[PDB]
Amino acid sequence: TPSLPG
Amino acid sequence: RTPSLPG
Amino acid sequence: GAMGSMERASLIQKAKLAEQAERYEDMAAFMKGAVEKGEELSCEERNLLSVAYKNVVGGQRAAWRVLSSIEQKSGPEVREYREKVETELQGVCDTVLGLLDSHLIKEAGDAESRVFYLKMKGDYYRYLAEVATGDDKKRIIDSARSAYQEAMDISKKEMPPTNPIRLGLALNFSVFHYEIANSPEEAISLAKTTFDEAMADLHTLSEDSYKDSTLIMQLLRDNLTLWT
Amino acid sequence: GAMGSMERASLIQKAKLAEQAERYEDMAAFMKGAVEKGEELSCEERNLLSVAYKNVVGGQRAAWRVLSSIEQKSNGPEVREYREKVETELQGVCDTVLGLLDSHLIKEAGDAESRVFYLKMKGDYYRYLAEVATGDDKKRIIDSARSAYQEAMDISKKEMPPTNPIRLGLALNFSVFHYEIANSPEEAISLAKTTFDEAMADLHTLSEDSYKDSTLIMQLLRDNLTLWT
Ligand SMILES: *N1CCC[C@@H]1[C@H](c1ccccc1)c1cccc(OC)c1
Ligand SMILES: *N1CCC[C@@H]1[C@H](c1ccccc1)c1cccc(OC)c1
Ligand SMILES: [Cl-]
Ligand SMILES: [Cl-]
Ligand code: NA
Ligand code: NA
Ligand code: NA
Ligand code: NA
Ligand code: NA
Repeated sequence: TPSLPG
Repeated sequence: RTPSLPG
Repeated sequence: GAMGSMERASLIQKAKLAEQAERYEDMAAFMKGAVEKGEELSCEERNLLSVAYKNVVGGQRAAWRVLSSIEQKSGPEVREYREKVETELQGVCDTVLGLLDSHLIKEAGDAESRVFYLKMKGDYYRYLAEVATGDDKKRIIDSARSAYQEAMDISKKEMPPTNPIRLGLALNFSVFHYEIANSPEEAISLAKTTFDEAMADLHTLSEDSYKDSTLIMQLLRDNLTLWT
Repeated sequence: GAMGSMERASLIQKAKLAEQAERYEDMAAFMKGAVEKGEELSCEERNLLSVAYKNVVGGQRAAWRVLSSIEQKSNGPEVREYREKVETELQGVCDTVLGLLDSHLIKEAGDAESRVFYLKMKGDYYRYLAEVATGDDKKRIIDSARSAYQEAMDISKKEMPPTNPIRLGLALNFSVFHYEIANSPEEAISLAKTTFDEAMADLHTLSEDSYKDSTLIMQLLRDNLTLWT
């Protein structure tokens, strides 16, 4: 699952 | 610059 | 520290040059030196610190995942090299966590910055947990949860539910629950509650703020769809 | 050194893993350790060595160009200091490669393929030093690059066919040297043209796969010719 991109 | 061999 | 003899303002200037040159290890080293001067960071400086280390650790994580995939498909060489990258990644995470504990979190002068740093602490323990095993992994997971939970407590008291830092914290904490702590119920509950409480206030926001908040709400939604 | 206790074959295996992970500094360090075992490199291993250091120095060169441009536009000490830091690291990598070539890899003995490959590489790494050098020191570095390229050219013309990809890549880089470093664009253009034309005439001797290998480098020569003329 992806996390915050920045 | 002019490109050189890419490898 | 190798940066101890350089002026703080020079370190910040060189961090920005390193970013322009895509020299992220240099950028991180310059920002570490700036943090170690002992003064608080501005919002811009906080972001420089986060960008620098995210780029460094992100490259290490990607390499670790490549090697781990080769290792699982499979002499000792793949394991050895995976362990080498793993040790370097752990070193970078330990460095970041050390800056946060000594003493960014305790010196943060406002709620936004304290939440920013406690979220970062949760994130870097989370990156450690991705590669940890056994009892060490269990301790790391508890450390990540405690940092994220303290950030949550502050954000609920001090920030509006649409605030992008609060939303991004909830996003990353919910990822922690699902991917690390094997707690999908907690991940879903957190993402859902965050989504609904932000939605209630979208009508009060400016155009730019509405875009900021719905962007992160959509990241929460993407994860809810995967998890449901 | 840190690789002295590792088996040669394990170093090569780990270089290949480092390449898959895009960890080019590690890849270069593993290949350096393999070279230091004192055995000749195979064709595949020569290419691993070259790819590894090309990517390391390539990142440094790109960063140096960014910082040099900022420094030139600005003309405190910070920009110069940081450009100098990157420059020194770049020079250190070039010195490492040149040291491996001179201490371990360049030999009077040798098959033409390897001798040309390593002499071309020596020319290339002196050329990278020349990109950041100034004044009289630049002149000596330029002549070192020229001498290495010229020796590689002489061997390649005697011992290799005009379509050989190593020979073609050497001519491409030597012509870039003439154009970009040595202030000799007419020589650059003449070399690219004769090299292209002499390869064209011999393509009929090649298999489908060798034809693709040779024509891809010929296409690079033509791209530079059309840029320059
Ligand atoms: N993520 C956490 C702090 C840095 C980075 C944020 C961010 C970027 C993109 C989406 C979400 C957060 C950030 C990076 C670069 C610059 C800024 O402000 C200019 C913010
Ligand atoms: N360039 C000089 C030696 C390594 C590399 C070459 C190459 C790649 C792409 C275009 C031209 C040359 C190379 C790398 C990896 C494998 C091979 O097989 C010949 C060649
Ligand atoms: Cl290793
Ligand atoms: Cl510097
Ligand atoms: Na000072
Ligand atoms: Na093996
Ligand atoms: Na040994
Ligand atoms: Na021959
Ligand atoms: Na043209």
